[PDB]
Amino acid sequence: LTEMVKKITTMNRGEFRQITLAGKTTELPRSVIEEIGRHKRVLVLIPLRAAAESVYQYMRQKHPSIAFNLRIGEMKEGDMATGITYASYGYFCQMSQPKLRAAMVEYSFIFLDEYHCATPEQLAIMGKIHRFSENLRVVAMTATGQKHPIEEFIAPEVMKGEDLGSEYLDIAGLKIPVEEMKNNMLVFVPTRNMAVEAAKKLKAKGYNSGYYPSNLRVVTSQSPYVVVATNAITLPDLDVVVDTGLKCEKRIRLSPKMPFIVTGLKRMAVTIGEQAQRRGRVGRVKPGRYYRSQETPVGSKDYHYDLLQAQRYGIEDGINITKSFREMNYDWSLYEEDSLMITQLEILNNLLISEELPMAVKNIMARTDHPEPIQLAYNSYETQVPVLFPKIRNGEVTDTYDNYTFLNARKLGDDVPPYVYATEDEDLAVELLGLDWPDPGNQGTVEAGRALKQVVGLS
Repeated sequence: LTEMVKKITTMNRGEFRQITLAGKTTELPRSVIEEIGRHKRVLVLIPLRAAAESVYQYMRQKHPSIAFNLRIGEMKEGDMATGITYASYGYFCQMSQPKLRAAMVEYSFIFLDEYHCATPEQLAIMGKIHRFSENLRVVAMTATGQKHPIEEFIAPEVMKGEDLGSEYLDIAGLKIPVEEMKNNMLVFVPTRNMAVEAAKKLKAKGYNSGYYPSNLRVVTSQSPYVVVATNAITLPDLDVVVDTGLKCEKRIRLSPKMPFIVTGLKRMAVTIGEQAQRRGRVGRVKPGRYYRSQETPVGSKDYHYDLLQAQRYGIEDGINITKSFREMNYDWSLYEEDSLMITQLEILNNLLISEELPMAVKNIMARTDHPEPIQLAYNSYETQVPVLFPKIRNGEVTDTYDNYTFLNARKLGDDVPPYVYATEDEDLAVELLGLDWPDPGNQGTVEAGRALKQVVGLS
């Protein structure tokens, strides 16, 4: 739209704008560049590398009159490319704060696409560029298809040992009318284990069930079908959706007792948006039915675990990513905030960067397949030796261990390490084995804990 372009094109350096109107990532920057001029540099940040590639490919074909650039690999030295530059946020994560600023200042406009995804690279770049925001023109964009009526239902929860008539059946803990099994059903469940258990039970009852891609084609090719899936992106002639309203997602637990940081998957409610995408699977080609649990959706994505992961990208430059997030969010108002949480996270982020990271640790983090390398960085403040904790199966300690590369790790044994950062399954092992986590062993960790106690107190 013309008015929006006029508004963005008149922005002065140091200004920020938030847009919701869904052309977006394609037609909005295109219109802006045609207005500002073809030779002016315009940057469009996209979360996924493959997504950035897709747009670049599409746009260069569609508009030959405008120049397009793709930035998803290695750093282009002295990059001065003229058209619209489509880049991943991770592309800019490679650069030092001075280098990043030098690069960023050259673009006339910077477009932040799909900021609601809140990936660690995304959170780090937003916080980092905001540091020199006075020098930029930043535009944050978001998009926050039913052709037939959707009938909505609240399915009651099936109680343990409840005897449903010949009229109802258990669909992932929800009481669904049996007459619904004559239709094409999609069931949303939080876990992979539940998708398999729900599918296998329905198959045993005689239903054409499958779980979640080529091995679903055998199910979906015959109707009626029932497909049990976790949060996903074919499903022909879909009639009904059964939504558990739940998802499995990483979460953080902050405490003044060490380990101060505890992370892992936890079952939680989906967001309003997620629920809308789940209900949106029906009413597209024919009428639909949507059965939801009594579970209330949350308003927004919990970015805390990703914020903690983002902190890594500020280590080399000695930047506190949480402080940067907070300062940025104040000016830009993109995300909801939990002030106690951000405070705690900032106290720990100061610890993370309080000292130069040991070369040994720096080198392990670079090469390891370990899913949370930041754990190594935080723990370096107390220990240099990574510890292999026994794996938890069902709710019991086993003799299985995760084998991550380049760790030079040691088995837990009876020796609990002084971890600053632990996983839910590491903490569980400690408790199940009747062992205790050590208390802070140095001024740094001691004061960090004292500061944490203090905040939870004034909370």
